Amino acid sequence: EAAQAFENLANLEQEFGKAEIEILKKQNELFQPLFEQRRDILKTINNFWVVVLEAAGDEISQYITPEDSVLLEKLENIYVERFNEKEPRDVRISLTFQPNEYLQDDNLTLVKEVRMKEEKAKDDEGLEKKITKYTSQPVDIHWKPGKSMFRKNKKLPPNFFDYFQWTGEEEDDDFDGATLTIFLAEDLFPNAVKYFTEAMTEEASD
Amino acid sequence: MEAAQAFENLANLEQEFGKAEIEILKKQNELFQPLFEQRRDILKTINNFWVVVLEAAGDEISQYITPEDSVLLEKLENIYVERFNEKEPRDVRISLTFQPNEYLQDDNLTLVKEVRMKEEKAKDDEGLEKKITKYTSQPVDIHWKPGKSMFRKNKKLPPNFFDYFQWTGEEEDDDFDGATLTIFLAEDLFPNAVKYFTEAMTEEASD
Repeated sequence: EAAQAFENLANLEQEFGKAEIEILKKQNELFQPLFEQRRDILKTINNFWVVVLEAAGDEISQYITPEDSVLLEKLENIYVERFNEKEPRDVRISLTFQPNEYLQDDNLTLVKEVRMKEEKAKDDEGLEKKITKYTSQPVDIHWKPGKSMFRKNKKLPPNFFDYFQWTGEEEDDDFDGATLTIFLAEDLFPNAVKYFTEAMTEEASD
Repeated sequence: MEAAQAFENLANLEQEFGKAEIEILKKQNELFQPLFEQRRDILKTINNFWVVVLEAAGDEISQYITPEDSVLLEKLENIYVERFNEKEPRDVRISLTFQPNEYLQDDNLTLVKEVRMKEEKAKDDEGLEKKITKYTSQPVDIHWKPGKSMFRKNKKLPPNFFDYFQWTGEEEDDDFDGATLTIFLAEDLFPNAVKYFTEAMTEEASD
């Protein structure tokens, strides 16, 4: 009865998937007003987000050059919105900057929209397999003259702002934007105050 | 400017996040528990389901699984994770049900680990309290057959998978991170078990 068991498991997986979306929607509906209120507070705390970004671990620091770091000193807020009603896992990530030497004033909010799609591809046996793909349109940033931080092309080591050019649509790119999206949306953004408070306690200890 | 007010307002908000999280965990348990129960009755019929899952779920588990562990786990018929404390959805009862085997006495074929939570405060070096979540658990005595105990007796041996049952979370000396394993089992391995099994069953050879 292996055949009947596995067919029943596949039916049940569909019900797990519907429950999961239901829970994610409920979670977003409860957390959304709290993240909005928190956003308005964090906007007043200078250098809050650069402290958080530098305390979050290798997942972020692997990308941060010290030129990244001086621009991030002007970062005023990170906000993560689950903007897609049918898919709670889609995120729109907004980085709001104060005026600075890298960005034109008309592009002080950098907005990245990442969409999550369950797709299918045949393996070497010939069977379809379910894969989760995160994809995103590239974001043109209106850099001030000579201050771009987009890679000329995809051999030079990536810095943090190359994320805005990551699309997820190239089995050629070395920049793992899916893992960075998940880290930003599920770890760094929800735990930001803890990261900041821990970094402050930690740095005054020395 | 006005940082004292900002950080006081953030602390009030953290309390509301905490209450929201508990509500979401309760809702999650009420939606998923009946599906985990139906799934449990199916999985008991599938040979080697859980040993394959344990070995395919990533380094967090496989760092503990030795070949002697693995032979016993072939007899594992089911893993179940129950959020048994209605007011604290994060407490878990993790049950491993075995078929008769050469390691466990027949009167001890279900291994039950209960892991509870303490939200507690500890002083940092300045003297301020900090909120920490601690997992703790009673040690579980297992009735091993002669010569087949899989408990280490001291800390020169690296812990193996069954050392989890002796982990208490109450010891500063410990190298065994049972809290991270508890969270992994309850939130990653158990909800995703069929996917892990199916991916293992579709793995290709290395040559």
